[PDB]
Amino acid sequence: NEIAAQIARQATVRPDLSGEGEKEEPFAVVFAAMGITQRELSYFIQEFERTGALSRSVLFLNKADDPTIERILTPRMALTVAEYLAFEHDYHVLVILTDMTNYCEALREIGAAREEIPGRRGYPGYMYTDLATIYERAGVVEGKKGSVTQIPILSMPDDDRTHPIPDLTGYITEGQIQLSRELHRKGIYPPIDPLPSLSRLMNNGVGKGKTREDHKQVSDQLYSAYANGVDIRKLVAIIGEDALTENDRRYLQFADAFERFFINQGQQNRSIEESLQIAWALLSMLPQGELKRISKDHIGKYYGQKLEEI
Amino acid sequence: DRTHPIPDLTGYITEGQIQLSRELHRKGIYPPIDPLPSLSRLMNNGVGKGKTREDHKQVSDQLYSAYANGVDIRKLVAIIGEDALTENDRRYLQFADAFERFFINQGQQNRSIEESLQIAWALLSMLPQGELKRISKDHIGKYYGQKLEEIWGAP
Amino acid sequence: DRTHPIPDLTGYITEGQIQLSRELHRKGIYPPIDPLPSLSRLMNNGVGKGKTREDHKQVSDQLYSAYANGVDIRKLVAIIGEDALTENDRRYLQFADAFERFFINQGQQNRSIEESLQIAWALLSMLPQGELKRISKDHIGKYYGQKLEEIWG
Amino acid sequence: PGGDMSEPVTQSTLRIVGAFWRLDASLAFRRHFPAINWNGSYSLFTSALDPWYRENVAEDYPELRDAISELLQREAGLQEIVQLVGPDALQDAERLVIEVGRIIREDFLQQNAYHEVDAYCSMKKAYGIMKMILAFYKEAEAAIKRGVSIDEILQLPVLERIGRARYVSEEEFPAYFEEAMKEIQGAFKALA
Amino acid sequence: PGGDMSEPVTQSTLRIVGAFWRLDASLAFRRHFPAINWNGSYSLFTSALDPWYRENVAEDYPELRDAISELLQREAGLQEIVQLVGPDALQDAERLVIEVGRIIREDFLQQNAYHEVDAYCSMKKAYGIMKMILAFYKEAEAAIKRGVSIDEILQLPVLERIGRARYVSEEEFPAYFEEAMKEIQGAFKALA
Amino acid sequence: PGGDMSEPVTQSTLRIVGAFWRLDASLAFRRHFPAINWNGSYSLFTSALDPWYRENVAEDYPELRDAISELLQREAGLQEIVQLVGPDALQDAERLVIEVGRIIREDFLQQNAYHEVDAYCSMKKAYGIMKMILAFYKEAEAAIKRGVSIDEILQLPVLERIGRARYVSEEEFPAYFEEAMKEIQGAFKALA
Amino acid sequence: MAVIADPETAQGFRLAGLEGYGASSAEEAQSLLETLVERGGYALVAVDEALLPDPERAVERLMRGRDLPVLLPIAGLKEAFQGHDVEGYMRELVRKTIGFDIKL
Amino acid sequence: VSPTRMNLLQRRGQLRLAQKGVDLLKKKRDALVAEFFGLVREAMEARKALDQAAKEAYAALLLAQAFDGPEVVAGAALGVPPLEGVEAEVENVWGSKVPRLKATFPDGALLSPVGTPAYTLEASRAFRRYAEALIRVANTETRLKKIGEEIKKTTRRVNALEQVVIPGIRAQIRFIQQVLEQREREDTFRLKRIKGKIEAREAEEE
Repeated sequence: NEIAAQIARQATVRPDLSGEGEKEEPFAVVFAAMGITQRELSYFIQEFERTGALSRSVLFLNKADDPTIERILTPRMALTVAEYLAFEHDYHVLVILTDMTNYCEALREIGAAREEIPGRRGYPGYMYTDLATIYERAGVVEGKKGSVTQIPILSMPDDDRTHPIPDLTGYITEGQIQLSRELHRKGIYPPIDPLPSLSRLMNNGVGKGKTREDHKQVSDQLYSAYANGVDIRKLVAIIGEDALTENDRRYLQFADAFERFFINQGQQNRSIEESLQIAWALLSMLPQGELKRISKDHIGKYYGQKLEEI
Repeated sequence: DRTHPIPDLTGYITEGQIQLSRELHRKGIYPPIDPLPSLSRLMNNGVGKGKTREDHKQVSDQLYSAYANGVDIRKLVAIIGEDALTENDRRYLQFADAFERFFINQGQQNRSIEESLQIAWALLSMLPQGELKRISKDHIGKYYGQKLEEIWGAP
Repeated sequence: DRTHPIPDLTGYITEGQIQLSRELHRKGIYPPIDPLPSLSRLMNNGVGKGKTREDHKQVSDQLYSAYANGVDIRKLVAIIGEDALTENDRRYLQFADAFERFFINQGQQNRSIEESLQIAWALLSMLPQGELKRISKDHIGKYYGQKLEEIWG
Repeated sequence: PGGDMSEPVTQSTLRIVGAFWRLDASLAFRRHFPAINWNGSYSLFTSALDPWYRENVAEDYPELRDAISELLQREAGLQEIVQLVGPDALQDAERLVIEVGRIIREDFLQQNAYHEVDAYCSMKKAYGIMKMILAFYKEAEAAIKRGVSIDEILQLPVLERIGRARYVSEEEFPAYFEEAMKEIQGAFKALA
Repeated sequence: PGGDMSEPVTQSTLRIVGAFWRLDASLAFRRHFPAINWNGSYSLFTSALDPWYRENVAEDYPELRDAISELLQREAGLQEIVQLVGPDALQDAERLVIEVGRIIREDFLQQNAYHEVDAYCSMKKAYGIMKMILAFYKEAEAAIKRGVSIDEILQLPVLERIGRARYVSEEEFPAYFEEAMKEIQGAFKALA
Repeated sequence: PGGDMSEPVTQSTLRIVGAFWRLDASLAFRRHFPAINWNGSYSLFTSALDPWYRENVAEDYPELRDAISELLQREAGLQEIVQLVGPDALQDAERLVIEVGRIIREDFLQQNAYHEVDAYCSMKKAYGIMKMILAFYKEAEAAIKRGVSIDEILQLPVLERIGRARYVSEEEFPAYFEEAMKEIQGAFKALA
Repeated sequence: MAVIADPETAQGFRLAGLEGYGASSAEEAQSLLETLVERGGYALVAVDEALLPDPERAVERLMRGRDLPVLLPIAGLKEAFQGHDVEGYMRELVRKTIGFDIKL
Repeated sequence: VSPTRMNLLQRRGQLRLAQKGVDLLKKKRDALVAEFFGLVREAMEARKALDQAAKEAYAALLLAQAFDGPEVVAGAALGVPPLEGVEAEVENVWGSKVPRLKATFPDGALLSPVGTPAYTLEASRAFRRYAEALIRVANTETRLKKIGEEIKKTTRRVNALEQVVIPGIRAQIRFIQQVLEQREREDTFRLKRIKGKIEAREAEEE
């Protein structure tokens, strides 16, 4: 919930860094709640109110004690409003769905009421089709300026990625962001685990006229270095030896500093320039002896920062 | 399997359980009642001063702890060997063995609660005095000291 | 899955089965018949003196025992490491892998029963003579001793 | 179906049978027959049959059988540690128990249904085999306590005598049994 | 659903298809693409295509493929021993097998569909990469038998040539492969 | 069913409840009451209730409570080391944190519900106890950094003062807390 | 046995009839120690701490499966007269063999 | 693996056996740690004794070199037969064999005790007892390192179990439970269908 609220507060178009520098096109956030309790509802209301984001938002809120059919109808209403705004008034709409787990539970209840054929864990056999009919309404239409972006937050039951809910959602959506319970145990916020995370549409949204020319290379190098650090530290618990090659100890330090500075950012609204700067500063590895998975010459332009913050 | 619906619901409704042990039975011990998994949820009310005896609950707790220690030491002595254990661990070994031989392996005998308490104190005497933490010093001074003769040597 | 209803009922109806092993197939062994789950119930009718040879059944039983011991020692090695084995366990491990590489892996060639029996005896010669507890003494005296390198160069 | 012993027919049978001889595929694959799962089998007639055993086999037959079952239970208990750390890490007494259990499984419980001799086994023959096995076990344990190496014990030819005992015909068995008992005593007195 | 290959659609599909390219989620989580589980996959057309491979790629192409597959098999086998004992406490030949397997993976199996060159690979480019890797493996094996420590072997500059081989275009690949062969020979000749 | 927090009722309950007090029987076995497990238990009302604490009990209550939580977390994180090797063999500062964790467990988390005074504890009384404990910890850290022995700290007269602090009546608590703060300050000033 | 230290220490150990080698640099000492191990007749090799602080880097190249010629570091006489760091040596040993720096 | 109720019970039994194995290995590790901490103190005492022996042997050598020529002590060193009467019995510790050194150290290697210089006997005896102290120290060090290796192996086993085996068995068990629940649910659905069809065919046929 905190991540959803923070994204709703901080998400902005950033049109200046785009090639087509202009005044901001209208941006709105449609927030849909499904099976939400009073406490989380109060949290969301206060979070939207204290920052002025409530002005550019339409909230569809469905409490836990509401009829079980309102949970079914809430995402439909939210997406209908978002589609209308985007494709008839050029609004750039970001849609946040509070908990699709509650929606799937309500759908299971309705299906069991109708006595249909069950699925993997009692869910109706058409759950994929219904979730697709919700999710697929996002996108951009040729010849129109508006856009619809969806961030469905859902809870993995027992952190099981093979559960029907996350499985079908991943089958329908383009990538996913995964929260790590261990990173939460270490006090890191947001506890986003980059190794099991993926964005299918990332590769064509970064580059020249979009973010910065070093974005893709930096992301690839960060993934390579963090994976190397994670695998070294996972082997150390097996070998049980802190004594190893000198280069491995560089990555362990890099991995720890990464998890403590890049991922652990609290409530900071880091700009993409600031995030890239922090990535570059964390890039304390060898300019050539390391950082070789992606061949880039932006090293001579950006490398050499000394972990300085603010 | 205790996960079966019948034992599960019985545990939901009843107050504790008494679990027979297959390995105790196949070792020739009768009755094959395993003390570690067995449990009475109302035991604390029906025993004590004026009901059975003052030392009943403490003696039972001490026997449970000592038997658990003896069992795990029997497991460990298989790999690390007899001599690698301290003296008190050998005492726990002997206590657990004599416990399974005399306390559990009762046979067709009808033991009054006094006889069972006396046998329990005889077994607890094998452990060193003062190691018996769960029992108050008064009960130890009053009862600790006897030796195993009621079941063997003088039935 | 051997517990699936189709193979389950077929096994309950037919006289044993020739079960193929995917592991042997991945090792390049053809035909990948792992003998442990296989079975022929009418084997005893067709083997023995005057039918194939006097030593056939005992040789088969000894081969099964040795292969099963080798598999168990493989599972042990998967935990405690190869160098932790005794000499007998090393001998059984070698018997197991040589078995899989020579007795099973025969390719598309045709072997007579006599050829297969002498190959089996050459494999059994890898084990100590006193440990072939399922084979009679006369058969051991008659056939034990030959080596794999004798069969082919 | 599929060997699933939790199947309703098997469960319904468990509640009315006086004995339950459970076969398992693990022994059948090894060609170890009768492939009776000792751990999963039981019989409720042991107590009622003891007077007949005392009258018609030997006065000490129930004690001998109980000792055999206790050794089997101990070997089953030790197998948990064996599968955890291997057989070498066990002490001499524990590995001796494991080896005695292996000897029992191989040359007392095994029975070839087609062998002209082993197919049938009279009660006194089984008693003789059990007595030989436990006498060897007691002498081997005494030797272990006095410092004889366990692998030294395992090389005794009288072990092969015990192993081949089950192939002896019924007519000539008592001479074989007396010879093997004398050999046990002599071997563990000379070899201590 | 959930990667369960036991579901009816997958099983009913496997009964008719001639090739089975099984994907793995573990590889895709590590950005290791194509993420083909080279152990669980299979193809029934390998035997029938061998004459075409001989006549249109190279006379010895099937042998190259067989050797690469066997190296992958040995690497997969040794992975468990690495996880159990630790990579440090195993022989130098097994370390060479592990490193050659990792090189094979990350330089031949791995393929970026979005890179403008690595996306498409003709048969002869793959054959050249396989030849490079096997020549390096045999030279490193000879050097190991020559007493050369694997620590400096892993540091050879030829590894970067092998790793960047897959990013070379079709036009430049012949000269790159020839100079890579010469470098493979000469670098290990410089070990002496 | 068996303490398994994964069964559907527990999952459904924990998705809406504002707090979870994972009661444990291990602590009550050790005569620790109220036997609440600080690990695996959580509350979501601390944040919104912080202003109420600041206005009603003390401005510095949330910081002190977070200090308690951090010390408990450190003690839990050192449990594997203190279990592999005894606390006596443990390092001096680690021994200090272990002892202060024990002090917390025995004088703040403990509560005798059968007592005439301690059965109920006001927020101000808890604040005073926690402030005394943190004063002790900071003074002990300062003393250790300047070369005192751990057993010297383990026997100061202020320890029993903090122990008896929770048995004082509500009206006697303020003066007792003030005098115990003065006692701890003067005592740790006396130590070199 | 054998001792590999400065020539003075080697001569002093020769006074006991023990093999001695005089080496002033680590690489020469390691090279000659390899030949001594290849000889393998002696059951113990003692090396100067100031010469080879970590002879473990050189023991493992030979005698891979066999440990009869066991070797330990010893303080050279030149610094032995000054004094030896026994407690730091034991602490670094327990770190090398356990890895928790658990002392006192 | 085959999802069946019997197989599920087998997996649960394997999990409990694995947990008991983890606990047993932890007990073994604690015992080995106690033995190791006894042996480290013993080896420290041996180290101190070796330090004193080395100090006095060095002082004795310096006295001999001051009061006796280098050529003379060189001849004394050459004349004395080498003390090669050494061996290492295969001591058995915790199931592992280690070499336990022991020295014969004959006194027949001495030549002319009163014919030697004034400070030759002192240096020789100091170096001899220094050598035997060194042998004792080597024994302590090798035993300590073997115990440390055993402890590291036990920790490897415990960590491997708790980290990859128990979670794996738990995942297998939960997968099997899900499969069995799915089969039960499908059976329930079919039972409902047949009961409904009985009601329909009995009602419509009347």
